[PDB]
Parts: sequence; C-alpha cells; structure tokens
Amino acid sequence: SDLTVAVVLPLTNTSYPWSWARVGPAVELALARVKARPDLLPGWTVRMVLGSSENAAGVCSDTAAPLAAVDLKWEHSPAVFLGPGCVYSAAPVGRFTAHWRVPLLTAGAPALGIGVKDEYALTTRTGPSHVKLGDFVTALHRRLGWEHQALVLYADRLGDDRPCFFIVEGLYMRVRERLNITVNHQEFVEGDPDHYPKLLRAVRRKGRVIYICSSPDAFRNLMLLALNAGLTGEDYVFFHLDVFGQSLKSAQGLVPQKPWERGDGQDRSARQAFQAAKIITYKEPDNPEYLEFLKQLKLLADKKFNFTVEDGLKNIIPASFHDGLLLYVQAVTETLAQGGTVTDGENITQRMWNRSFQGVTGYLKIDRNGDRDTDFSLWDMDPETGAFRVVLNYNGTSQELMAVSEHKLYWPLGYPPPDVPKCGFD
Amino acid sequence: SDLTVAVVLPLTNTSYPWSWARVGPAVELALARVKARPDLLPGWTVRMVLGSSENAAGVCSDTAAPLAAVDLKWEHSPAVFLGPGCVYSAAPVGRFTAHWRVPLLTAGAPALGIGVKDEYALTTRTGPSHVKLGDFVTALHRRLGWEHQALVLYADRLGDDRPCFFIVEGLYMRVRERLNITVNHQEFVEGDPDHYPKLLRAVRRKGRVIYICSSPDAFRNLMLLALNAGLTGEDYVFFHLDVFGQSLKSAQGLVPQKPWERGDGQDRSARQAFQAAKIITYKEPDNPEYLEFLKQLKLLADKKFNFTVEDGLKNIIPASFHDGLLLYVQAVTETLAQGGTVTDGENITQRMWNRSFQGVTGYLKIDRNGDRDTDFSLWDMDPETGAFRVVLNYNGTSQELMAVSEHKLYWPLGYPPPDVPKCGFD
Amino acid sequence: RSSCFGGRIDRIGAC
Ligand SMILES: *[C@@H]1O[C@H](CO)[C@@H](O[C@@H]2O[C@H](CO)[C@@H](O[C@H]3O[C@H](CO)[C@@H](O)[C@H](O[C@H]4O[C@H](CO)[C@@H](O)[C@H](O)[C@@H]4O)[C@@H]3O)[C@H](O)[C@H]2NC(C)=O)[C@H](O)[C@H]1NC(C)=O
Ligand SMILES: *[C@@H]1O[C@H](CO)[C@@H](O[C@@H]2O[C@H](CO)[C@@H](O[C@H]3O[C@H](CO)[C@@H](O)[C@H](O[C@H]4O[C@H](CO)[C@@H](O)[C@H](O)[C@@H]4O)[C@@H]3O)[C@H](O)[C@H]2NC(C)=O)[C@H](O)[C@H]1NC(C)=O
Ligand SMILES: *[C@@H]1O[C@H](CO)[C@@H](O[C@@H]2O[C@H](CO)[C@@H](O[C@H]3O[C@H](CO)[C@@H](O)[C@H](O)[C@@H]3O)[C@H](O)[C@H]2NC(C)=O)[C@H](O)[C@H]1NC(C)=O
Ligand SMILES: *[C@@H]1O[C@H](CO)[C@@H](O[C@@H]2O[C@H](CO)[C@@H](O[C@H]3O[C@H](CO)[C@@H](O)[C@H](O)[C@@H]3O)[C@H](O)[C@H]2NC(C)=O)[C@H](O)[C@H]1NC(C)=O
Ligand SMILES: [Cl-]
Ligand SMILES: [Cl-]
Repeated sequence: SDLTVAVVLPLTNTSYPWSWARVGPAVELALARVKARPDLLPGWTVRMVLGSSENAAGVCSDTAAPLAAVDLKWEHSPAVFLGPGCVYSAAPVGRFTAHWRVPLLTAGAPALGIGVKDEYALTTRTGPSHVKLGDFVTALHRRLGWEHQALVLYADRLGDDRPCFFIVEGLYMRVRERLNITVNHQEFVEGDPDHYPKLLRAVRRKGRVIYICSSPDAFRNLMLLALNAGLTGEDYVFFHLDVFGQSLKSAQGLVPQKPWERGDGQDRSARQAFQAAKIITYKEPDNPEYLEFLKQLKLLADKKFNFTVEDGLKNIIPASFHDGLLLYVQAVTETLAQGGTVTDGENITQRMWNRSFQGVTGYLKIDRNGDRDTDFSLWDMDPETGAFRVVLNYNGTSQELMAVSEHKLYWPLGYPPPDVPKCGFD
Repeated sequence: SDLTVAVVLPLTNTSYPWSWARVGPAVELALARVKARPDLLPGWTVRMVLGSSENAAGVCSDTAAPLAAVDLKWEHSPAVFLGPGCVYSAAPVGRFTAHWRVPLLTAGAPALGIGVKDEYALTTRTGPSHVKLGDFVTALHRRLGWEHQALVLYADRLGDDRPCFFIVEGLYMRVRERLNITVNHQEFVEGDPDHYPKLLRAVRRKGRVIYICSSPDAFRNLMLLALNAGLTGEDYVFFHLDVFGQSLKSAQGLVPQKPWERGDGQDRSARQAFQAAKIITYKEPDNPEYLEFLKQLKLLADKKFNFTVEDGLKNIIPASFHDGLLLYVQAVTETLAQGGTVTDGENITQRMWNRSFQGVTGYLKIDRNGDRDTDFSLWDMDPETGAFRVVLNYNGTSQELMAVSEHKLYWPLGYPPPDVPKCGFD
Repeated sequence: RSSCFGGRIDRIGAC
C-alpha cells in the first residue's frame, strides 16, 4: 500500500547539482503530482527514507554513501534508490543495488563505467552521460571536416569527484569508438604554473582542434597565453567543455553573455583571444513547463529547505530527478497493471528503458542502455559585440546539428581551420 | 571474556594464496598457540566469524566482500578483521574498517594505494607490499650501475585482481620516488599475438634493463623472440617479476630448477635465451620454524579443511596471517596490561607498528607505516648446468644485497650491460 | 605517466 524510496544524496552539502537542498524539492514536486494523478499508483502512499552520501567533512564519500545505502536497505527494504550523483559515491552503491535486484535512479553518475549495465544492472540514468558528449563531438567533427587529429586538456582538483576526467573519459572513448582518429590528451593542475609552459607547447604540437575541460579562469588564462603566443582562429579552435555553463550566466536574464570579461584591464586582450574559442554546454530546456518547474522549484526550496535556487544549467539535474521519478511511477503503475509487483525490478526497468517520455525537461529519451540522451548547445562569439550566443544545437536522440536563430559559427577564415596543418606539425 | 575476530576471505575458492582453505588452518594453528600461552590473553576465548569475500561466480568481489564485512560488523561487532587479500576486495572493506575504527590485518592487499594509511587507518599489512618491491629494485640498481633508463612490461588477464599492474605500480612509484630515472612502461595481453610485435619493438627502443611481469609461458615466449631478434645478455637483462615463483618449483624438493625447459623441442633454444634472464621472487624463510609450520599446516589443512597444501612461495601468505595474528594478540595483551581495552584500536595498532617480531617466518619488521618489510631473492642461471639458483638476497629491513652461497651473478660480458647503449638507442 | 581510461571506478585501481 506504500512504496519505499531510498535516497542517497548530499543531504547537508548544497554545492552539488544533486544536493538534497536542490533535488529534495524537485522530488517533493514529483511526489505531489503523483498524488494528484489518479492514473499514477492509485491509492499508494509513496514513502521516502533519506541517506547522506557525504562523509564527515561534508564531501560525498566512496564510503559514507554505500554505508548509508545499507542502513536504508536493512531498515526499510526500499523498492528503488535515488542518487547518488557523485561518480565515486554512485559506483559502490550501484554494485550494491545491482546485487540487491533493486532499481537505481540518478541524474548524476555520468561516467563511462556506469554505462556498463552488466555490472550496474537496474541502474537507470535520467541525467547526462559523458559517453553522450562523445556523440556530440562526433556529430560536430563529421559536420565540420575534422577527421584526423584533436587535442584534449583537462584538469582536476585532487580529492574531488574528478569531473573533468570522466568528461574526457566519456568523450575520448566514444569518439575513438566511432571515428578511430587521433585524440591526444594531457592532464594538468590549475594552481600549478609549471604546467602552463607544458600546455602551450602541446597546443601547437599535438593538434589544432583543441578541447579544454577546466575552470573558466583556467580556460581564459590559456586563451590569453595562446593569443600571446600567436595562436588564432585561423589555425586553431578552442572548445571549452563547460557542461554546466560555469563560464556563463543564466539563460533567464543577465543579458548579454561575456565570459572573457573579467574586470582586470586584461579584458581588452581577452575578447580577441576568445575569437578562437567556443563553448560546449548542455541545452537549456525550451519548453515552458521547465520555466514553471523552476518557479515551483525555487519557491518550494526557499520555503521547505531554507535554500535559494539560483538560475542556471545545474537545474536540469533536479529537473531530471523530478522527471526520472515520474518515469518510474509510470512504469510501476504499468507493472502493477499487468499483474506484476513493485519489486519486479527487471520488468519495471525494461519499461523505463527504450522509451520516450514527456517531463518538465520536455522530450527525454531513455536509450536501449538505460541512459537519457543528452542534448548539447554550442556557443560562439558574435564578432560584432563580442558576446557569446548559441549557434548550434545537438538533438541527442536524433544526433542532428541544427542552427540556432539563423546564426553562423564565426570563423576568422570563413571556414573551420583544418585539424592538421600544412607540412606537418613541424 | 572473548575476542571476536571477523574474517573476510575466499571461503570456497582455494586458488588464492589467502584462500580460507590455506589461511584457515594457518589461523587455527595461531589460535592453538594462544590458548597454550598463559602470557597471551589470559582466560580469553577468542572466537571467529567468517565472511566470503567472493561473489556468486567464486572470485573475490569488490561487492561481496564489503557486503560481507558489514553483516559481520552488525551481527558480532568484531574487534579486528582478517583479510581480504584481493586488492579490489580489500580496498572497500578497508575504508569501512578505517571508518569503524576497527583494526584490519592482512597478508594480502599489496597495492600502492593501501599504503595510504590516512585513508586505510588501522590497516596493518603483515604480508608483502609492492612498494617494498621498489626498495629491492632501487638497491639492485644502485649496486649495479644502472642510473638512467629501464623498461617494464606487464600483462593482466581481464577481470582478475590485476596483479601485474599493482606490482608495476608499486615498483614504478617507489623507484622514481627514490632515483628519478627514466622508467618506461607498457601493458599487454598474453593471449593476443598482435602485441608481441609491439613488445619486441619496444624492447630494443625503450631500454636495456627490462623487467617483465607476466605468466611463465609469456615470459618464456618473449625470451625466445628476444633471442630470435638477436638480443643477448651483452646488451640486455630481463627480470621476470615472478614474486610467488610460478615459473619455479618448490624449494623443498624437485632439484634442480629449470624454468626454460618445457618439453616441446624448443627447450634447447630456450636455455640459451634464458642466459640473459633473471627472476625476482620472494625470499623463502630460512628458519626451521617455517618448515615445522608448513608441516603442521599441511596436516591441519588435509584433516580439517579437506585441502592439500603444496609447497611453494605462496605459503608465506598463510604463514604471515599466522604471524600477524600473533602480533595482534601480543599487542592486545599489551594493551590490556596497561589498562586499555581490546577496542583501543589506535593504541593496539601503534604497538604493532614500528616493531620487530619473531614468528614462523622468522624476523619480520612492521615499518613505521604498518607494512611488513619484504625480503626478496634474485635467481640466475648457472651457465654450466643451465639451472637457476639464488645468487642475491635483499634484507628488506636493512636494504642490503647479500650474495648467496658465494655465487656470482652470471653476465655474458663479465659485468652488467649498461642501461643505455652506445650512441643512443638509435 | 599514463592515462587510465575505463579501468574501473575506484581510487585504488586507477591512475
Ligand atoms: C529531437 O529528436 C527526437 C527524435 O525524433 C524528437 O522526438 C520526436 O518527438 C515527436 C514529438 O515531439 C514525436 O512525434 C510523434 O510522436 C508520437 C509517437 O510516434 C505520435 O503518436 C505523435 O502524433 C500525434 O500527435 C500529433 C500532434 O502532435 C497529431 O498530429 C497526430 O495525428 C498524432 O495524434 C507525434 O506526431 C516523434 O515520434 C519523436 N521521434 C522519435 C524517434 O521518437 C524530439 O522531439 C526532438 N526534440 C527537439 C527539441 O528537437
Ligand atoms: C635483516 O636485517 C635486520 C636489521 O638489522 C635484522 O634484524 C636484527 O636482528 C637481530 C637478531 O636477529 C637483532 O639483534 C639483537 O636484537 C635485540 C634487540 O636489540 C637484542 O637485545 C639482542 O641481543 C641479545 O641476544 C644476543 C644473542 O642473540 C646476546 O648475545 C645479547 O647479549 C642480548 O642478550 C640481539 O643481539 C637486531 O637488533 C635486529 N636489527 C634491528 C635494526 O632491529 C634481521 O635479523 C636481518 N635478517 C636476515 C635474515 O638477515
Ligand atoms: C561541500 O563540498 C565542497 C566540494 O565538494 C567542499 O569544497 C571543497 O572542500 C574540500 C575539502 O572538504 C577541499 O579540499 C581540500 O581537501 C584536503 C582535505 O582537507 C586538503 O588537504 C586539500 O589541500 C584541499 O584543499 C576543496 O578544495 C574544496 N573545494 C571548493 C571549491 O570549495 C566543501 O568544503 C563542502 N562543504 C561542506 C559544508 O560540506
Ligand atoms: C576461483 O578463482 C579463479 C581465479 O580468481 C577463477 O578463475 C578464473 O575464472 C574467471 C571467471 O570466474 C575467468 O574469467 C572469465 O570471466 C568472464 C566472466 O565469465 C568471461 O567473460 C571472460 O571471458 C573470462 O574467461 C578466468 O579466465 C579464470 N582464470 C583462471 C586462471 O582460471 C575460478 O573460476 C574460480 N573458481 C571457483 C570454483 O570459484
Ligand atoms: Cl552523491
Ligand atoms: Cl579476498
């Protein structure tokens, strides 16, 4: 008569896109819609038991999270798990739920390895997957004439969830899976000046198509050093892999969008440097159901959670926890309707897999693997004003690059420079 | 009045050096000696509760093992854990015991990361550590004139504990920590012929001091191809990192020792090829307490465990579980003797740490970190007979290379060839 | 050093 839902998320730390202070209300909203839908779990009272994925210091822990997941299992026997969002938290809890034959839902866990559902069985990813970033890079290379060589730079703060790694892992593995071209990679550390000589050396030797996963300040500094070294959009192109748009403001207000402006007198040189630069982010949902969701989400988070939800790309994570939870109640109702129980995880999950769905994020497609398709946006500088704006869009289900508001991808040469120079890199 | 000891080891699979069918009796023996020592835990009745580190398929699991560790904690609240030996099993359980403030004892878990006792607190390694292999390679390079460049080749069967990786991780990290010389590495797969061209190419390009971590058959085939390609002990030296002496028989009988002989008519060419080859193994304990232990161990395992313990280097693992368990009861008795309880894990562990001890394996030293010092043996071919024999011995506590039975390390050139060739590697 | 891609998800068996 009641469905127990176990959550393993950062309950106290709010810095995470899947923090409970942000996902919690997004879940409250989804539970509220289920009670008002007579067609969704009729007469059921869906309960929720929570667990902090975070350790003592408040970061999400490869130890706290699985320990949490066990107390929820042996105390409540939940039917499904929600979260974790952290890769290193999710991986252990995933092996536990896959063993327990319990479905696991999360908008986080974007790494390449979570894709292996032979290990992470009953783990359905309703958020972005980094393999999906490979898909967009593949489309972007096929539709731009780069079929030889590309260069990747990524940095990580030690002891975090290693986000730029798994982003480059999912991009490297899926792009060489589909194109078999040369993809050079180099890790670095942002706070270490010793690496910047190494990076600029590698830029002009290991490729012209260059992808960087770093903080906004690091990607900016690199652009200034690139400009200083005489590297321009005629021979190079710099893709900032900034998926949550940290180098940008929200799509709601704060018009226009300038990431190169920093207020240190270097901005004048920064604008010119960013002429060779483009930003790859996620796709802000167009549907007005998203915008209502945000409104209900912000109110519900201030009121019940004493947290203020600012606008931005991060908000598709709670939005996708909302939709993913609706996706499950649908399937459980469907499973009860054909004589099955809420514990038929395999039946329940297979309903959710290979299935389009209409949620606050609009059209979302759970692929054959159990991973939501990811839609990406490409940002470019309008050479007139210097501000950035979306010029391309990648439908992830269809893998189509569609131009945005009739905008043209600015190129200093009139066309993309070639991924290989003239008489070799020498 | 009773001390509960939780074991997380392969309880059904016996293929592991730390299999329960081999460690179980070795532990019975240690429990028997404690009951007969009035000076060790007087009046205490030390119980044991067991857990299978292995999953369904019988291999030790990064899931079954931590799941096992939790059920034992919530059912018995043990004072100490024993095992696991598998790296991917030990890591998760170690983070759980380190969180639970419970000591952890194992002869296995040799990887470089387990060394980090800030994370794996109260984890005392009484068996070999791979960082310790770096120590021997360091001593061996200092006392042989190689201070520039060396080459490492390692293979792993997919889905195992990745033993040759962590062996090379512990050797790479500790040798570059201490010498800062060029150490090139390359992974390969034994069953893939496509790699052997790559290996022979890299052999003559990436160094002359060459270490190989592979099966005996793989290392043999490599030597045959090296001989075929005209690579001899005049310019090269091949160290088989065969720690458990899989390419050798037991030190008890089966005289003499021929790894190159295979009974396929190629043995004639193999013998000559192995003139450029040396084997790095662990050190068989000299003390006659070991030999009595083996005797009692074999008897006890046939009787109570319906298992036959063959002779070989693997047996220092159960031996070190035996000794390590004695080391703990000593320290707990010591802790009880100065007003402390069996739960004073920090006091208990610090007694065990930085401490020499005399057990069935003879002299064993728990370093400042909590890792038993590891003694190594170096094997070489007597060019006269062709058989292999120990010519060097590395005391791990003293880091001293001592010659064995006045034997001379065979060199085709009368002295070791230089780690760098004449006019470069070109 | 090396770029370990696809080699499990654990701060022990990765680089
Ligand atoms: C990214 O690409 C995706 C892949 O094509 C798009 O998904 C498609 O979404 C559309 C609608 O958004 C969907 O169309 C039809 O889907 C129903 C199932 O087949 C079908 O029954 C619908 O038809 C009904 O409704 C229309 C009015 O809407 C009536 O005129 C009809 O008579 C009928 O009653 C509907 O036409 C596609 O099927 C679906 N494609 C796939 C392959 O699933 C995404 O929308 C796209 N998103 C963006 C932002 O580009
Ligand atoms: C590898 O190197 C290790 C580093 O030295 C060796 O450890 C050493 O082991 C010896 C004994 O095996 C040990 O010697 C003395 O240790 C006691 C503590 O200091 C000391 O009290 C002993 O002295 C007593 O006993 C002798 C008779 O044995 C009497 O004559 C004395 O009067 C006294 O009553 C003993 O002499 C070293 O201290 C110890 N070194 C360190 C640094 O701890 C390993 O043995 C060696 N292993 C191999 C196989 O080579
Ligand atoms: C909420 O989560 C934040 C990010 O996950 C976290 O910020 C980060 O905090 C860690 C430590 O908590 C810092 O890392 C430091 O880690 C070790 C251990 O102390 C140090 O030895 C290192 O030198 C390193 O400085 C990160 O630098 C830090 N990063 C950022 C951007 O803040 C918050 O602390 C968490 N806050 C709460 C209240 O839980
Ligand atoms: C006892 O442990 C042995 C070693 O840990 C184990 O041997 C190995 O078994 C695994 C599978 O159990 C084999 O690996 C195979 O793994 C996957 C899953 O089936 C396959 O898709 C692969 O292709 C691969 O063949 C190893 O090859 C095998 N290795 C050896 C040397 O035997 C035993 O099976 C365990 N036995 C029991 C009774 O527990
Ligand atoms: Cl998390
Ligand atoms: Cl184990």
